[PDB]
Amino acid sequence: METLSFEFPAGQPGRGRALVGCVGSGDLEVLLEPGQPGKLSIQVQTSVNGSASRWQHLFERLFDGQTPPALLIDIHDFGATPGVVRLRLEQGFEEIG
Amino acid sequence: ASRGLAWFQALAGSLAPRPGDPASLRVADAELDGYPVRFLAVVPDPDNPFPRARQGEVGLLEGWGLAAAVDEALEADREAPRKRALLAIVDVPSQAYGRREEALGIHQALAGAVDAYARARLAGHPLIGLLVGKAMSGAFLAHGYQANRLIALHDPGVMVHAMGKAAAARITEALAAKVPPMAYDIDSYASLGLLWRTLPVETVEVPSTADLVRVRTCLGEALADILGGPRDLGGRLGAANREASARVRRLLREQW
Amino acid sequence: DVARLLALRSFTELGARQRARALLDAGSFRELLDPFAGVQSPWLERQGIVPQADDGVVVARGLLDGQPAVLAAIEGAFQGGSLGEVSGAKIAGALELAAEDNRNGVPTRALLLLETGGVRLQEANLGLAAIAEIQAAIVDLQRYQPVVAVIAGPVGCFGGMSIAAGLCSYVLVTREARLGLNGPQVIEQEAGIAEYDSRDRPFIWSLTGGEQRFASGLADAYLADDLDEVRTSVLAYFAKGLPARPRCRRAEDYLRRLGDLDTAEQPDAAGVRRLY
Amino acid sequence: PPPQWSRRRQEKQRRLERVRGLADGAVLPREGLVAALEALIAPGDRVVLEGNNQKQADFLSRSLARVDPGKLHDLHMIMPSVGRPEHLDLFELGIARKLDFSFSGPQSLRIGQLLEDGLLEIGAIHTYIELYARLVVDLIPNVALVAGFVADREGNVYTGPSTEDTPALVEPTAFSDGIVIVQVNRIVDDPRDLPRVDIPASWVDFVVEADQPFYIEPLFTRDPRHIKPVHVLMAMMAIRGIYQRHNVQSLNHGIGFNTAAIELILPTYGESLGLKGKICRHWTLNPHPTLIPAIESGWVESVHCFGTELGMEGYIAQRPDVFFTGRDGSLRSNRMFCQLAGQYAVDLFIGATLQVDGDGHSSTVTRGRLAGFGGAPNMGHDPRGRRHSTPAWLDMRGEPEALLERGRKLVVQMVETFQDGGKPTFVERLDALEVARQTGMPLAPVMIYGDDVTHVLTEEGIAYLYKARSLEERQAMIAAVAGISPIGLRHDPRETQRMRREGLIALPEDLGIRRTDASRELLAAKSIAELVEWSGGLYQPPARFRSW
Repeated sequence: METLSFEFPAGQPGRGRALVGCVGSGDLEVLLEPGQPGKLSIQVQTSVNGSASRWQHLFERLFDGQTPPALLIDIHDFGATPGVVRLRLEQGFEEIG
Repeated sequence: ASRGLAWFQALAGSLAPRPGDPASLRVADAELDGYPVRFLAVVPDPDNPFPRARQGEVGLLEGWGLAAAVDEALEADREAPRKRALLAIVDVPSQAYGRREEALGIHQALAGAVDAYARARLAGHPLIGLLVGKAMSGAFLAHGYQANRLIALHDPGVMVHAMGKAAAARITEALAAKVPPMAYDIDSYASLGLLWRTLPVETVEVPSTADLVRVRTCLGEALADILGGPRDLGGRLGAANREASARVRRLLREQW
Repeated sequence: DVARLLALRSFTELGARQRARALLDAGSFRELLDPFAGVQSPWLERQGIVPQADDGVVVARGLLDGQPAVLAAIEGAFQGGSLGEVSGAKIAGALELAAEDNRNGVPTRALLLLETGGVRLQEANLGLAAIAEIQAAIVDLQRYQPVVAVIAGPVGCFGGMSIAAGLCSYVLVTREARLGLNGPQVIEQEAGIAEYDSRDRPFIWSLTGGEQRFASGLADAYLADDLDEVRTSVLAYFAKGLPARPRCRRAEDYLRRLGDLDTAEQPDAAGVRRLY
Repeated sequence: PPPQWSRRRQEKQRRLERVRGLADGAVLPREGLVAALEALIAPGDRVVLEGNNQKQADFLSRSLARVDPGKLHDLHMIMPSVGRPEHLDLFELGIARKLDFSFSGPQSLRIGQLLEDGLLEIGAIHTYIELYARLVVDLIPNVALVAGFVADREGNVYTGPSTEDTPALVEPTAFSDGIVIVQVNRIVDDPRDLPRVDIPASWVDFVVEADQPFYIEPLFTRDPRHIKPVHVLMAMMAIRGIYQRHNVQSLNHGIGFNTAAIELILPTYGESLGLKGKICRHWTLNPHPTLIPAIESGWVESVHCFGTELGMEGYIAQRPDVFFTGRDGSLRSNRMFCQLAGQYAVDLFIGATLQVDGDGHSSTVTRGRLAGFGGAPNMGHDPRGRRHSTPAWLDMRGEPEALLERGRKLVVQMVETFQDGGKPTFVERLDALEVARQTGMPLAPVMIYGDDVTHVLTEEGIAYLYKARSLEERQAMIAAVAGISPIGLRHDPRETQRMRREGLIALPEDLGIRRTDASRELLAAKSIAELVEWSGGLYQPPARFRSW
C-alpha cells in the first residue's frame, strides 16, 4: 500500500460535497469536498504499489485543458482498473455540480 | 486606467508605447522561460485621433496597428530558429461605434488584425490570449480570439460576449443564466470548452507578486502545450455544450 | 423596351438556397446537412423560438467552372441571418474542409453569400466563437485559393461577419449591399443621434452602401442586381486566383492615410473616396 | 474387398474380438470398462476424448486415467476442450504423450508445466472447426470416447441439448474403421423410449451406462451480479457505435462479461434507441442465460446453438420458434454447424481478450499459460471465401461503387484498457512471442490478428480500424483508445479531435452517450434470480449459481 499526493491548477471552489464508490476489491471510493481557490488537492491511498505515475497520467488526462473546480479529493483504492477509476472520478465531479 | 494596461506593465515591465504605434497599443518583446515573446495589449488612449475610440475601444487605428505589429514579428522571425510567442493581453470593452469608423471601414481594419494574427499562428507562432477583463464582440475577434490557447483570470470583471449587458437588456435581467451561450460570467463561458485554463488571482487590478508567479507559470505551460502540436483551433471543440459544433464537422466530412 | 423590364432576373429576389443553386454550375448543386438532416439549433426551442431545420445557412458542394467548390449562403429571412452555433459551424467546417482538400491536391474554392446581421443573441457566445473559426478558416484556405464573398442585400453584411468579409480575397457587391461593422441603430444609441441617424437611409447607404465601398476600394467589384452578371463576376474572380496584394496586408498604407486625415470634422462619402 | 486394401477393417476386427467375451453385443459392462479400454485402444492411438466446451465424457475420461501405462502409452489425444484434471493426468501418468486441442481454461498453467517437463507435446492449438476438419485429412482418429444421455441396446444414441461436438467427432472415426465408445446416462430396453436419434447405431461400436450422469460445464453462463458500470459503458458503445452504426442483423458474442452486458441492456438501452427488430435478429450463440431478457422482450428472432448451458434446457423447449428443436421437443445443438454459421453466415463477431499489442494482434496466451483459442479464430477473422452480401458486410467498403472491392465481416475486440489484476491490456509485445520461443512453436500463438480487426472497443471509445489505410494509421487509432496503457501513452492527445472529426475514432460523446449514464440500472436483469424470473421459472441455474 502507498499514499500519494497530487496537486493541480483549479478554478473557484466547488460548493457541494460528494461520496462515490466503495473500498471493495477492484473498486475505490472517492470523497469530494470544496477546496482552496486555484488549487485541486488529491490524496490517494491504494493497495497497488508503484502506481504513482499511472495515477499521474490518469489525472493529467482528466484535467487536460479543462479547469476543474477547486476541490479536496480523497481516494481510497483497492485495485480498481484505470477505467473504473476514471469513471468514478467523473461520477464524483458530476454530483458535486 | 485599464486592467489591460496594468497587466501589460506587470508582465512586460515596459510601459511607454513604441514610437510608430498608435497610443492605444502597447507592444514589447521579451522572453518567457527563455522563449522569445511579444506582448500585445489594446488600452485606452483619451487623445485618440478618433473621438469615438477614446475609452479603450478597438477602432480604426487599433485594428490596423495590431495588424502592423503582428506582421512585424511575423516577418522578423521568418527564418529565426524559433517563431516568437504572441501574448495578447485582452481587455477591450468593445468595437468603436461611430461615423468615421463606418465611413472609413472599421470592419476592414479589424480584419487586418485578425488576418495578421491567424497568419502568425499558421506560420508556427504560438498565440496565447490572456483575458484580464472585457473581451467583447469584434474587439475580441480582432484582438485575442485567434489564439491557440485562451486563458482567463477567474474574476467577475472578466467577461466574454457579443454585446454589452445594457444593450442586451435594452433589446429585451440576467435570465441568461439559464442558457450558457447567453451568460456573461466566465464560468458559463468556460463551460463552452473554449478556455484552456482559468486562474483566480489575489488582486486583479494590480497583480500581486504571487499572482505574477502563477500567471507566468501558466503562460509557460500554455506555450509548452502549443509547441510541436496542431496549429489550428480544434482544441476548442471538446465540451458537451459545444456538442453540435463537433457533430456538424463530423457530418460535413461524412458527406463531403 | 417593356420586354426587357418584364424579363428582369434579380439576384436579390432569390432566397439563399436559390442563390446557391443558381451560382454553382448547372447540375452540380449538392447540399450538405440539408433540412431533412434535421440539424437545427439546440438552443432556440427552450427559449420559445421556432427553429429552422438548416439553421438558416445553406452549405452546398458543386462546381464553379468545372472546378471543385463549396458554397455557404446565409438565409437573411431567418433570425435576420444572425449566426448561431450550428449555422456558424456549418460555414466554418466547410471552409476547414476546403483548406484540407487543397493540402491533398484538390483545389477546392469557397464562395460565401453573406446576408447577415452578425451574431445571434440567444446563442451569443457560440455565434461569436464560430465566427472566430470562420475567420481562421478563411485565412487558412486563402493560402491556396481565394475566397469570394458576395454581398447583395437586402440585409447586407454586418457585425462579426463584416470582419470575415474583410478577410476575403475578393468582395463583390451590389448597390443594395451594405457592408459595415455596427448596424445604424446601435451606433445611434451608443454615440447619439448626432453621430449617426438610423432613420436616414440615404445617409447610411452613402457611407456603407455597395457603391461607396467599391468606389473607396473597400470592395473589388460593383455588380448589377442580376443573376447572370453575378455568376459571371464570381467565375472571373476565382479564375484570377489569389490577389498579389490584398486589402488585409496593407496596414501600413491604411495607417498612413488615416494619419493624414483631419479627424476634427466628420468625413463624408466624397472625403473617404479622396482619402483612399 | 482385397486384404492389402482392408488392413484398417482387419485391425478393427481383431480389437473387437478381444472384448467379445467381455461385452454383451454393443453394451459394455461398467465393471470391465478399464479392461475394455486396454483391449480396444492400442499404444500410439489417436484418441478423440470429449472435452467439449460443456459436455464431458468424464466416466470414460476417469476410466482411461486408471489404465495400465505399460499397456497404453504414447496416446495422441485430440480434444476440443482440455478442462478436466483427468485429461492432463493422462500425460503425467505416462498414458498420453501428444495433444492437439482448441480450448483450455483452468489447466492453462498445468499444460505449460507438463510441456516443460516433457510429459506433454503440443501438436497445435486450433479453433474447434479447424480441429474437426483435420479428422478426415491429417488426424484421422483411431478411437472416439464420447457421451450421450440415452442409448438403446443396439447403439442408437440420444444426445439432445448436449449434442455439441459429438457428430463431428464420431463421423470421421466411425467411417474410417475406427472405434466409437459412447457413455450414456441410461440404456433403455425399449428402443422406442429413445427420445430421438442423434448418432445412429451404425456409427457406434459400444455403449456403456455411466457410473453417474456425464459432467456438464456451464461454460458461457455469466452471473449478472459481476457486471460493473465500465462493462455497461462499453456495451452501450457497442450497440450504438457498432450494431446500429453498421446495421448489424446477425452475430456471435464471444464468451464473457463484456458481451453479457450487451445482451442485458438491449431491452433497456437498445429499446431507448428504438432498435428492437432493427438489429441483432439472428444469433449463432450458446443459449446464454443472459440472453433471456432479450428473447422475452422480442429482440431475438432465431438462435442456433453450438452447445447448451446447463439449466437452460427446459426454457429452450418452451421457445421452439426461436431455437432449433427436434420432434421430442428438446434443443439440437451442433458445434460444427454453428461454428460454420458463425464464420460464413453472420455479420459480426465481438469478443474480449487478455492482451492486445500496438498492431492489434490479440491473444489469451500469457506467460506460462497456454490458453487455447477456442472459437475466437474461426469467428474473429474476415472469411475470404464468403461471397453473399449483407448490408453490414457491405458497409465496410471504402468505395461502395468499386465493383471489385469486397465486403468484410465485422470483427470487434471489446476489452478494458487494463485487466483486473493491474496489468495493462495493450502492450508493446504480446506474451505470446516469448511463449513461442520457450515452447518451440514456429509462430506466436495469436488468437486474432490485428489485420482482421475492424473495431477496437474500449471504455475510452471505439477505434474504427477498418478505415485504416496503412499499418501506421491503424497503430495511431489503437493508441487513441488504449488509455494510459503503454500503447495508449504513445498517443498525443492533441490528435484526438482530428481523429474524432474524421470518424477514425468515436468517443462516447460522439455517440450521444454520457459516460456517467453507464450503470447497473440499465441491466434488464441484475442477478441469476432475476434471470430465472424473466424465464418464468423455466431456467434452472446449476448449483454454482444458486442462492436458494
